[PDB]
Amino acid sequence: AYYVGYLQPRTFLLKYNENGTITDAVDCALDPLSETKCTLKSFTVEKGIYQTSNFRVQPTESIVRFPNITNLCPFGEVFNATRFAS
Amino acid sequence: AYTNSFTRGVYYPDKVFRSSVLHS
Amino acid sequence: GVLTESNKKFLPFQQFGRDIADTTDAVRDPQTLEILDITPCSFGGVSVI
Ligand SMILES: *[C@@H]1O[C@H](CO)[C@@H](O)[C@H](O)[C@H]1NC(C)=O
Ligand SMILES: *[C@@H]1O[C@H](CO)[C@@H](O)[C@H](O)[C@H]1NC(C)=O
Repeated sequence: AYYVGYLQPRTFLLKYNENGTITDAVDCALDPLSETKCTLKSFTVEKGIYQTSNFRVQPTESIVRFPNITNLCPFGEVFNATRFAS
Repeated sequence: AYTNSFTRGVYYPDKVFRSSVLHS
Repeated sequence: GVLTESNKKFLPFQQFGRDIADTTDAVRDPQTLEILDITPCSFGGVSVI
């Protein structure tokens, strides 16, 4: 029996111990508390309100518009004419 | 079968020593 | 800088260290493989009285 997981491009905050080893880590896009810890760059948060990021609505599609009619052009009478010159 | 990986999967991203430093 | 016999211990895979803002505070020599610490030599201002 073995377990298989996957890796994605996330961001982590690591707490290095005095001896140099890693003793605790915090994911940065797991919970709003995680974003608060990332922005504060600390593992503990006190009471209050903190701005962590910004919310932007992204565009959905694109539209292009132009004059209603198209001025039509004599190619129909230049190509399909009765007679041409020599 | 499925299982929840609680907090595993953390390593040393670089070969630089650090001590008592909070690094992102 | 001025080199000194470092007291902190390195895991067998690092090469140097830093504390804040890429300030290299330690290094290991490539030949003796001994962990040394780096600190700048003294500097300061001058005043006339
Ligand atoms: C750091 O390592 C030393 C030597 O093994 C040990 O005595 C000390 O307890 C360690 N410190 C921590 C916080 O683990
Ligand atoms: C380099 O060679 C010297 C002797 O030639 C030896 O004392 C030293 O341990 C060696 N260091 C490495 C990193 O190979």
